[PDB]
Amino acid sequence: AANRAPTSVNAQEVHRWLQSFNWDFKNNRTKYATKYKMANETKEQFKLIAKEYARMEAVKDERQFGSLQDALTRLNAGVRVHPKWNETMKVVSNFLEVGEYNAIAATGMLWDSAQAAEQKNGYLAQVLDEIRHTHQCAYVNYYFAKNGQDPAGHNDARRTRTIGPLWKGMKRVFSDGFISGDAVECSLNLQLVGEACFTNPLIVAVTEWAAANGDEITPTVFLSIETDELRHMANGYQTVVSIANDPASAKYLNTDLNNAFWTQQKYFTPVLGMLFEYGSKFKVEPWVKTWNRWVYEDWGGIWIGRLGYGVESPRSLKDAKQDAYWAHHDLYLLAYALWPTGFFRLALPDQEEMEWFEANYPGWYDHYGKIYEEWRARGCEDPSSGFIPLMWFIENNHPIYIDRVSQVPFCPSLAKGASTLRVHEYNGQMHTFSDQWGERMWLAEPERYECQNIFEQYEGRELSEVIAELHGLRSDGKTLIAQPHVRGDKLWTLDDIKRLNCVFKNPVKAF
Amino acid sequence: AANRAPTSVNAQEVHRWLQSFNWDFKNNRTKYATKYKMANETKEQFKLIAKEYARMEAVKDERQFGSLQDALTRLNAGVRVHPKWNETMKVVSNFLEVGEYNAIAATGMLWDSAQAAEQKNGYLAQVLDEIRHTHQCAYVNYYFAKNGQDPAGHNDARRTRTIGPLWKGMKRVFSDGFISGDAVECSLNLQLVGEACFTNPLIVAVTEWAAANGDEITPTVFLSIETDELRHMANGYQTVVSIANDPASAKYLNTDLNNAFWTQQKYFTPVLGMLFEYGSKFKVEPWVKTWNRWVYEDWGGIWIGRLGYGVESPRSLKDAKQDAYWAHHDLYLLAYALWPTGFFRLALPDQEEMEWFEANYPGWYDHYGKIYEEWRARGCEDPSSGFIPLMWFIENNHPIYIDRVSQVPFCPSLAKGASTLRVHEYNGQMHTFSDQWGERMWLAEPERYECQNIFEQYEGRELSEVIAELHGLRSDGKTLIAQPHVRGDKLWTLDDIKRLNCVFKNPVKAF
Amino acid sequence: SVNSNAYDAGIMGLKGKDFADQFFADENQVVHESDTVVLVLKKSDEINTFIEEILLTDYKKNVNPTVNVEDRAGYWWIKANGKIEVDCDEISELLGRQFNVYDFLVDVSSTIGRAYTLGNKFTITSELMGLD
Amino acid sequence: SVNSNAYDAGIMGLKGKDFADQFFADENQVVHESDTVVLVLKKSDEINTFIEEILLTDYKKNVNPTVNVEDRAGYWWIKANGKIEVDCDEISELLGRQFNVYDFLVDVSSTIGRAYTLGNKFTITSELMGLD
Amino acid sequence: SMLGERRRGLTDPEMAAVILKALPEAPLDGNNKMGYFVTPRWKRLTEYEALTVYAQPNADWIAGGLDWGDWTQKFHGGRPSWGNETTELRTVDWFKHRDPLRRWHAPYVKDKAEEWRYTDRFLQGYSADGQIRAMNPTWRDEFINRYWGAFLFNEYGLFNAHSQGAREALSDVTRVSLAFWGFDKIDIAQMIQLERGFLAKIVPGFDESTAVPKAEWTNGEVYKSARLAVEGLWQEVFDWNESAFSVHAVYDALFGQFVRREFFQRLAPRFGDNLTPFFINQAQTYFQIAKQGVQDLYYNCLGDDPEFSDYNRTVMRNWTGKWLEPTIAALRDFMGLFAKLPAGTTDKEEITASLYRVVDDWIEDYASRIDFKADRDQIVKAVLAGLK
Amino acid sequence: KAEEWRYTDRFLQGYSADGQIRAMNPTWRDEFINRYWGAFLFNEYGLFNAHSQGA
Amino acid sequence: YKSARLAVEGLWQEVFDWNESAFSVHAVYDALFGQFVRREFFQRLAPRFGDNLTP
Amino acid sequence: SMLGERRRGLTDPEMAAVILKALPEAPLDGNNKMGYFVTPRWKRLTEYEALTVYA
Amino acid sequence: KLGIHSNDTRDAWVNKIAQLNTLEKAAEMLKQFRMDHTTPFRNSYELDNDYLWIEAKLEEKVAVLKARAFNEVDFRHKTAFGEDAKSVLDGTVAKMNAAKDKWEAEKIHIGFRQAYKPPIMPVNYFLDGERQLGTRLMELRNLNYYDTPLEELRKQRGVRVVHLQS
Ligand SMILES: [Fe+3]
Ligand SMILES: [Fe+3]
Ligand SMILES: [Fe+3]
Ligand SMILES: [Fe+3]
Repeated sequence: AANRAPTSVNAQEVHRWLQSFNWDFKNNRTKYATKYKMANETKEQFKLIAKEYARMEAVKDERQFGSLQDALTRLNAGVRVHPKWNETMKVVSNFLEVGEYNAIAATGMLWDSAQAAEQKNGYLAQVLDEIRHTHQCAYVNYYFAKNGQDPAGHNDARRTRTIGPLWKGMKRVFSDGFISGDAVECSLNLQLVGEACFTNPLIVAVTEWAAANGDEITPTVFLSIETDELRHMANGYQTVVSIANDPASAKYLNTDLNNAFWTQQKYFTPVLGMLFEYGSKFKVEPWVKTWNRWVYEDWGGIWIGRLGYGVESPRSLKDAKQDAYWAHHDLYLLAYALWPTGFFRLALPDQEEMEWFEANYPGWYDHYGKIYEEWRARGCEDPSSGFIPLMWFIENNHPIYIDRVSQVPFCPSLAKGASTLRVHEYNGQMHTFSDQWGERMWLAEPERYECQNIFEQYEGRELSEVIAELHGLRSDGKTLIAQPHVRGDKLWTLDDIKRLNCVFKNPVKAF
Repeated sequence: AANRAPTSVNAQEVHRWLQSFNWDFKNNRTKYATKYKMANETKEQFKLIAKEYARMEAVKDERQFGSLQDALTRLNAGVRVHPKWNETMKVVSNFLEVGEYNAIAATGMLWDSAQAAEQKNGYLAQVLDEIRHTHQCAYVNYYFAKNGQDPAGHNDARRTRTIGPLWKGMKRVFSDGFISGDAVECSLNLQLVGEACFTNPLIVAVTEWAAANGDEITPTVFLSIETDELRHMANGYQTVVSIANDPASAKYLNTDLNNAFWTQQKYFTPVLGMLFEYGSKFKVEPWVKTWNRWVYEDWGGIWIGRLGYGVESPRSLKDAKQDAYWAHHDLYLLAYALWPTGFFRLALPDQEEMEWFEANYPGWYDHYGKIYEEWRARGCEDPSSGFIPLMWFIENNHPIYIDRVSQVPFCPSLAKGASTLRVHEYNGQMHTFSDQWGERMWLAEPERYECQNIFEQYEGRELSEVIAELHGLRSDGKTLIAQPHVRGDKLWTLDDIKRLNCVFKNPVKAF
Repeated sequence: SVNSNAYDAGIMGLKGKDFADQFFADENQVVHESDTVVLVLKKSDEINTFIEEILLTDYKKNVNPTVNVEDRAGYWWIKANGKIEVDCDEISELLGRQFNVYDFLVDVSSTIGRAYTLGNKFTITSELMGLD
Repeated sequence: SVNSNAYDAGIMGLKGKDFADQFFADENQVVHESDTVVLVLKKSDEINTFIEEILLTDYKKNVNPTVNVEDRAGYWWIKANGKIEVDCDEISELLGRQFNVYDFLVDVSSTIGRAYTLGNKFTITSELMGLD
Repeated sequence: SMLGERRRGLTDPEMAAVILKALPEAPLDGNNKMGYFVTPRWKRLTEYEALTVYAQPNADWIAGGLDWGDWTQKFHGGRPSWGNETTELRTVDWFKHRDPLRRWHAPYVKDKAEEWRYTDRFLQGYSADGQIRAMNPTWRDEFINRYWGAFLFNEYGLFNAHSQGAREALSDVTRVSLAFWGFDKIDIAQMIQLERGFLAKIVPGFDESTAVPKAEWTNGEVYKSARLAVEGLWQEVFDWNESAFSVHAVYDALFGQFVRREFFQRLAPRFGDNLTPFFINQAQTYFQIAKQGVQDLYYNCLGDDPEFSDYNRTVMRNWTGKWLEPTIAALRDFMGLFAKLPAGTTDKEEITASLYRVVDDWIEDYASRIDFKADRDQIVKAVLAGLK
Repeated sequence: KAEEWRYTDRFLQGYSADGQIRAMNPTWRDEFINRYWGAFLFNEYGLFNAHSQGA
Repeated sequence: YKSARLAVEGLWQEVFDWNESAFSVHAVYDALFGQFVRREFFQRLAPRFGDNLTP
Repeated sequence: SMLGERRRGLTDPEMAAVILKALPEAPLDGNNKMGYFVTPRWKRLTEYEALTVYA
Repeated sequence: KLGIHSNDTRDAWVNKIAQLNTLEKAAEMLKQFRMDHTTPFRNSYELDNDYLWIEAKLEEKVAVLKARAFNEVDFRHKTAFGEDAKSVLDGTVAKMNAAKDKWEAEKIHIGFRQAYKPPIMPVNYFLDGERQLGTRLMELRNLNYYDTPLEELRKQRGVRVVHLQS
């Protein structure tokens, strides 16, 4: 007819004028506390508009589901996965879910504190992303409950969450450590540290362990989750470059970096390490090597190393590498001991695994291996025994404390990881600590950290009562969601926990 | 604001007035010859509308291409497939492709011969269906060519198929047997026997043998192909009711029915059965059982048996069941004998196979088995031998003929199926037929069956030059696409075919 | 009704000359009328869910006790006596998302019998519609 | 170059005490700068084709000899000295269909380095954007 | 050919054998229902609900919370992560809310993608068809570039007003809703600029620079009270509920509805303009999508709370009344546009009828639901007082 | 086409709830589209069937 | 729509050359008549009656 | 839980091993392009041109 | 009963909040409770397990009473004690920028929260406070963070050192 065929307005022809959408008025300022107040007029690296963002993600979902729904369900990829790993994913998925859910709120602060229009469009797009990843992790549990071998814990993870101390930390690593604090700082705690360092081993490297043990559900979802997390990094980086160019704002960088780095790796390191090695059968490699690749050599190398742009190598790295070698071993002792709390089944390290540990962690058998052997001898896998490893901790004078800061359970009489007990008394309340950094955080700011631990709340309570109040049973009302073994025979009932009489004590009462 | 929120007006609400879209006028009549004059006041059994059609089909494409492009490329499902099946799918997919593609034009006749408006809508939807099915089959070849162990064949089965004898039959069964003839008869040839009897063993049954041999690409595509081939059946069956309700039209039915049945079974039964058993390592069940299931008992009893309407069992049925037992066994001999003509790699039956055939088709070893053994002893696989199983046919006086009608190759001296040589001459040309029905078809309609045969076209030609002209070679321009062994070493070359100097001769010339 | 509509009822389950005899002579050279129905459903999340929690449960017990489904490669071979009906608003409720017959028609691979949709209610039957 | 960019480049590939002895002392308790880059490509049909037919054959051979591709379970781990730039119009041409950067980011699973787009070109570099 | 270096527990024989040997004969719980405990809004639990409800780790001291204990880390000063003190509205349960359209992320982006691609095919068709020839040049050069392009900032400011809400929202459902609402708004703004860019493409001389409509927004007589309202709703409210409510249940429902529906989509048809109503359709569709969620949240859950009904209603009249005046001022100020219209484009009678449409709609859908005694005649009158 | 079909759905559901029908001329409605636009339907329908032979 | 119906009846049922049908439909009849009815009548006058549905 | 009664050459260890052992070292042909001989209207072949031409 | 979401502590405080029928008795009880059980500066830790829930169940009373007793302008601009929120806000921020160290700052901020936490002060003014207040407290705290030895830091906090493993 009249002229040719242009729709010649792509996303990038509209995005060219997106920066001008913002006008100068008076109260055009952030509604949040922040000490970072340099000019932050940065450009969004992936020049997205709303509809083109939606299209891209729609393509991801398009291929993602259907693989789930058509082929993987045909291949029965939800059953031909493998029990320990089936139980492991309840924790991995649900905890990622809440971490990525808090990322939405953290982005809310990043969005609100943004000064460029491109980034406000970008950060709301990121909000949508973290909402997606939420629904994605939500979908993994959904699928594994619907098609898997043990749906219990996959189906009610969000309330059976509440019985165990590992959950308490998860509400701090990639969550309260993000949203509860400085707003512009979220460029560091959420993005320079969280999404630039720990998302990789936790979302990418887990898929390997998944695929090694028959899970092809997790790779399809998680490897699509991370696809979004790379644009996040680049936009956070731009806020970082703004900070480091203002002498009045760069001064806050190193401490906040270090405070963030420790905050996350304090829980990240022992919990993901123990989920990989103790929650699987086929190992991909030692967790330290995963930790040394992603965290130390690549993240630290290409990010922290490159910045120097006076940015310092974290002070707590020395302790972290040590935690990277031992913390995950220290923690499974606790987790397996406190097995009647979780929403998942746990298993003892078999013979081939003990050899694997000893071969890659020299000293493992003499310390950990013998303990598991004793526990096995006492009948921890047998409901007719009347034994839980917690009893062994008490018999042998081995107290278990919860860090007031990180919420990570620890046992200073057994720990080979970089943890050291500290007990204080303030205003008629005693506070326990497992490192110098956490104790420094509470010493300076004791009003941020008032989180009641499982011992303070369950003090004077009988174990089975707590498990039953929080619906830790299965559909019969008899059987527990948690088990000390992974077989489907001779499962522990409620009356088997009530058979023994484990009443909780607040360990600090000993002082 | 306004009132409620209807987008209301879904499919079945516009469809209510579809039948009123046609208006009476003089030339409102078919452009194709037809002896069926009755009225097609037929309602499309699926109240389809163009946009809901596209929607439903888009959803299928979403999951299908998702699984293909995402998860199955991650499981390497294009490689982890038994080499025999990798070769078989070159024929199956490409032959089905042309079958479906011809079904487009066949439906174009049904669309033109239709009187109801709802069916003119439905038959353009059916036309579109066979267009999807065309692109789907092509895609299986496309995928296996780009991601498989031997793209040769898959990458040119539209010009290398022109060398073979099996391709000629294919251009009739689900091709010219549909589009060449009566338009209102395609309700019987294309639909009542094509889509309602044979697309189940040809699309649904194949998926089982595909999964048995490590292929999860074909089930993903093919099971999604057949999903449409039921709206076809119903919308064809509706025309059948029209015909059976008209005494002047019901007089042609049984003849057209039986003729279509035999026309199709003549090539479908042997070619597909031999494709299953001699093209797979892992067998699902004997072909006679697959055949007895879908054809004789199911389609026979469910459609044809129930119609007695006043419909009869096919007269050729007893001959058809005989072809079910031996014809496919008869055809692999010939097919293997003429292996350089193909575009795919064939293989001798190994020991288990050798005794699986005897276990299920007793009398097999004394007939087919010892021929295969002799052939291996002659060196049918070794490029140094100078042997091709066609020579054994000559030496032992077993002439190979091609039907003038069905185009199916047959050797009557050896045949255990229902093949019986009949030779006629008429105006200076001789004609070979293998059955009562086919030769009657020619005797009544010699102007329809003029298809030249392999020995006619290549008369006096040296096999190497035939192969070389039709591009039956690989990237090197030396090694043949087809091989007498499914292995990967010591492959035949042009020279290996030129060396033994095989010149084609018209068998009919020998009278 | 469930082993009678089995994929391997007589003369299947016979092999060798046990098969050939009853296959080649002589009442079996003629087609035998069947009151049954064949449904082929593609192996996916929705189909498995409808089969496991609707087809085998309330339908097989309250409506059609003759529905026999068998596992194959990537599909379900279903066979019943007379007919099979699929209420897709029932499925929609079970999935927790919008689902009509056309959403359901994504994974119904094949049919032996007459199929049709009455709104959002898919039914396949052995009755000859229009001449019975 | 290519092998210093391997996943298991030393000290990875040391076992037991030989690994601990290097992981626990002593100049390795502080962070070391790296001019490299990490690119995680999610495994798919489009991406495998790209790696096999553009990355390893054209880019590696003609622009960046140091790019190392390792096979993990569900993804490709890629590392290189300097940067990696992907013109997506070449991927579009090679896929035989329309394809922009946002189609490419569908299977770009992760990055270690500062990544960005400019037109339809995808860049991931070691260079600190805005400080250098 | 090449199978690769790595192995899988699914394909690899040895590993699979180990895994298959370890498998049970049946599931260890007969309950394949995720969120089986979640009380469903409708008859049976939906995917929307199952994948969304209780995703926020709230404790029982926040209505509907299931966890216990205090937040693990808090702000400097002691301010909690999520708390009851971030809003004036109060509930029995914060997880009661449902998007009646049941949007979670996947269907949301699917729908928008469709709209995006069809927009592309449309613009290609409209340009190739040459329908630009049938549009009045004055309406295009001035009324589309300057006055329609200035509404961009209204939708932009309205989108940024959701920023704090994305951080302070007190449940998963509301958070999901809010984000979608604000995201629809920024989409509409960009789609306005999309149209200016397109016009700049097929009409030579047309400048797509935002300079002109920006100057009409920043230093304008028509949108001055509008911008004042936007600046206020955006950057002077700290109650995330007050923000969302006042923007959707008061300001956009009156001013936004009038500008889009009763001006630009009522008047563009009369200048040969099928271009901008194409996008306004997306806009209105978006509005009526959001409206449904806004209604379920504030009226069905909050104002119909069997415990905090009269409290919420009182506070929502407060906000309704607090923000009703900058909106009427915004409307009265917008009326100075009908005087730059070419003669006989529309009359006082039509303008009045359109005002009553917006107002009667706002009464039926919003004000009445919380028992706000609004007087349509005084509102329409207050706005018409600036009809030049 | 599926994209078009669903956005059409969303559009109508929005138009009908947004009450844009009120501003529309009643004469142009029950006369100029109900009768004269609804008759171009058959024009396109015949134009559709003029492809049955080319397939 | 008399001459229009006549032209349609012709194009549809009185042409056996598939190329003639398709060409004459899209390159002659629709490109003139159809384009006028759709663009230069309805989607040009409809907006003048408060109709955004038909466009 | 329950893994049916039918086995696959992709999953089942017994069959998969058989298939694996039977595989070649490399593809028997490096020409992985379906429709490589098909003329391309533009510089490069497309799926449209591949899945359609010469069917 | 002695549970987590259900004990006798909560019942008693439910049956104790169900008598406060006046805003002044409600607002002070809330303010007092917040001085008793809320911070690290609290007067007791005996309700540590149940204080957040009961604070909320007292907030609900104060809010419903404040809205039922106030007009539209007062509810929007005034505390439950009758004070100009804008004045309390302006003053507290003035007091905060006059603070000399991290110690003076935290007492100001915490005190502001213990006293003027909603439904006492309107939400908008409060979070505007949190904005400026939290800004200053952070500015003063995170300077030379690691320069004060943990030994000296425990002194300044005024803690009673109970145990120190090495
Ligand atoms: Fe995320
Ligand atoms: Fe992120
Ligand atoms: Fe077909
Ligand atoms: Fe078909």
